[PDB]
Amino acid sequence: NLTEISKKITDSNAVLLAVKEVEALLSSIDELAKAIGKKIKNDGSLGDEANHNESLLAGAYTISTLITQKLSKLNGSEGLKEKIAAAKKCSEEFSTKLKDNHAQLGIQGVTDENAKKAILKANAAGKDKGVEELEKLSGSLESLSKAAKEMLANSVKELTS
Amino acid sequence: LTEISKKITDSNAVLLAVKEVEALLSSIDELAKAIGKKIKNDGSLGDEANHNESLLAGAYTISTLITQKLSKLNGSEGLKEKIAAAKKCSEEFSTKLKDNHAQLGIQGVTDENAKKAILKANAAGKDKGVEELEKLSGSLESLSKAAKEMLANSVK
Repeated sequence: NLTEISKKITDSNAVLLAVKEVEALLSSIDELAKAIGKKIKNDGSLGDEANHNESLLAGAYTISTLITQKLSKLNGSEGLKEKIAAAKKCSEEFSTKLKDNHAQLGIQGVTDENAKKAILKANAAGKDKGVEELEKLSGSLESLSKAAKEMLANSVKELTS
Repeated sequence: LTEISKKITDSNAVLLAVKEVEALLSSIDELAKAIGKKIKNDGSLGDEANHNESLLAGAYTISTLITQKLSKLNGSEGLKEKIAAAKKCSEEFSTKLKDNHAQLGIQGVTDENAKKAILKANAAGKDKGVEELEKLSGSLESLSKAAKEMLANSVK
């Protein structure tokens, strides 16, 4: 029956698209981390302008709460409920850790070093102001993403049996 | 059924890249709301004006991620031209940001100039990047409709 398969595909694709939106929000924070202590140069490269990171981190913070918000609305019956919940828990822990470090992350003149302990994956100087939570959230959304992609693959495969 | 199987497969992948590019644009909208702001103990944003240079560098590096995602999107006939158009718009957006480095790449980037670069519908003007951002957003909307329409005609 082609109709049953047609709905299976559209529903699997819709869940994948919803998950990939959250993972792209996460990937944008990785892009923000590249800009810590940087300014745009005339030639398109980045140059140093150190320790003015507060509004960059403020942007990273509201993206992180947008991640939690979008994950809170995903409740289908497909079977990803436990992977979704694990990602939402990680997203809350990341936002709470940022907010909890406002004395270094929410002042005029936030330093490069403190910003990197918040959003730079694999930061060498430490991970105590958000990075550990960011890495876990990243892995949690990536697991979910691969899982929803494999569901879409198996639904599209049913077209030919 | 053969025709439809390809159209589903080709439209899904384009939809995938587009929705992830649109999420990157939503991240730039969050950056725009954070202009001149800092984090507070309760999660709200408080005012701390005119230090937007790394925020703008962050928007800029996102804009190059958008272009790279669009440049490797290698789609089917009937979507290829809308892909190429979106790629061109994303390039014009990054170019306009860098061309305005005299206001956007200095120590102490002002709230006013940051808003003319990344805040959609900024009241004082759109002359440092917003016009290109609005055009890129419209170009992605055209592409999204065309690819989602192929999936619909495919469910026939």
